[PDB]
Amino acid sequence: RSAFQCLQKFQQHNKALKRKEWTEEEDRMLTQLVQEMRVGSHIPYRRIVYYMEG
DNA sequence: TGAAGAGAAACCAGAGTATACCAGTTACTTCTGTAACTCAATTTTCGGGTCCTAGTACACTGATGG
Repeated sequence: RSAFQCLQKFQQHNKALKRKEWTEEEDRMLTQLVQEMRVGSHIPYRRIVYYMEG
């Protein structure tokens, strides 16, 4: 196998990749981010994520 | 009085003979390039579109299950 394939399978079957549980600090971060990058009813979550960690 | 040849009327292949193609070459032309202006016809080439089928991202929906 390649190192890339092994890492790829590990990630695609990892469980600590995402955080899977919300914290109040993370909620404040999400709210501050959404209020900054809304343009209306348009909330680009793919642009928002890249400031949310995990 | 037959014998060993003498003569005679048939076939039969073959060697010149007769064709039968089949190349073997001498002049005698055109056709190049360059130049030029002309104009139209035609081609090439060339950057960009154009349409189309097939995925792709992405926010949301709609359950779903523990």
